[PDB]
Amino acid sequence: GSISTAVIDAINSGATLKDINAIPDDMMDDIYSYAYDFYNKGRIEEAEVFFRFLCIYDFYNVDYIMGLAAIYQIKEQFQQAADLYAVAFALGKNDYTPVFHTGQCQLRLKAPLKAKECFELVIQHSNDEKLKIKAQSYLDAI
Amino acid sequence: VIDAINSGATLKDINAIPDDMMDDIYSYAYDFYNKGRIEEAEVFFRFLCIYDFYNVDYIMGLAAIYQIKEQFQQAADLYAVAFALGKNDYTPVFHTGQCQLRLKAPLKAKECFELVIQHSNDEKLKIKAQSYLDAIQ
Ligand SMILES: c1cc2c(cc1CNC1CCCC1)OCO2
Ligand SMILES: [Cl-]
Ligand SMILES: [Cl-]
Ligand SMILES: [Cl-]
Ligand SMILES: [Mg+2]
Repeated sequence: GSISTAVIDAINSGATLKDINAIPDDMMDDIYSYAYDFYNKGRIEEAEVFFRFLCIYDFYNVDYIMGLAAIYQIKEQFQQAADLYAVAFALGKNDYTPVFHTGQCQLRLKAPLKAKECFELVIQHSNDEKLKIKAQSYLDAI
Repeated sequence: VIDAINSGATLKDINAIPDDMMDDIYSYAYDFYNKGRIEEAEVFFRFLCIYDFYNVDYIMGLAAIYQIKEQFQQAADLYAVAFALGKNDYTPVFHTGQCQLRLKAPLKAKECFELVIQHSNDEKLKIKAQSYLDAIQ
C-alpha cells in the first residue's frame, strides 16, 4: 500500500519522482480532479488507482491521503483508513476531521476506548461546531 | 518471500525470521546507535524496516539515524509514518519539530511542538516541547 511505498522510498533514500519534479503541480491537480470525477460517479476502483498514483508521487499531501482514506473507509478497510487519517492529521494539525473519521473506524474495529478518545479530542479542540455535534452523538452511544 | 515481494506483504507477515531473533537484531541496532556506530546502526535499522515497515520502533530507529545524519526531511517523512501507525505517541511529532527548525521552517516547527503540548499525555515529552516553544521567536 501507500505507507509501504513511503517507507521503502525512505529506506532506499534514492531519488524519487518528486525529487526530480517529474510531474508538475498543474498536472497533479488535474489527476486529483479526475480521481474525484471517478469517485463521484461510483467508479471507486478507478478512483482508488488514481489516489494510489497520487500518493506514490507525493505521499505527504493531505488532500491525496484523505481521498484514499475515504475510499478505504467506504470499502470497510478500517485499519488502512485509520492509518492514513493519522498521517493526514500529523501533516495538517488544525483539521480534526481525520480524527473524527478515525474514531468511526476504531468503532468498527471493536476498539470503543480508542474511538471515545478520538471523539473527545474533536470536542475539546475542534472549532467546527457541526463536527463536534457529530462526535458527541457517537460518544452518547459508547 | 518472492510472493511477499510480488504481493506487497512484509517478511514479518510470513514469519521469515523468528521473533526472538528479530528482538536481538533490534537490540544490536540500538547497541550500535548508542556506541556511535552510525553506519552500522543505519544498515541494521534499514534491515529492520525492510523486514517490517509497519513496526513503529523500527521506523523510529531509522528516522533517528537520518536525523543524526542531518537528513532532516527524510527523518521528518519517516516520523509522519511513525506517528500515524503508533500508539498515541507524539514523540515523532516532537522530533519532526526539531527537524523543521533545522530546515528553517519555524512556523511548521511551532505547530509540531504545539500539537505535542495539546494532545500528548507524556509529561516529560511535553516539558521538552515547551522548552522549544519558549525559544521560537
Ligand atoms: C490522535 C490522532 C489521530 C487520531 C486519533 C487520535 C486519538 N486517539 C486516542 C487518544 C488517546 C489514545 C486514543 O486519528 C487521526 O490522528
Ligand atoms: Cl476541525
Ligand atoms: Cl533529507
Ligand atoms: Cl515555516
Ligand atoms: Mg472549543
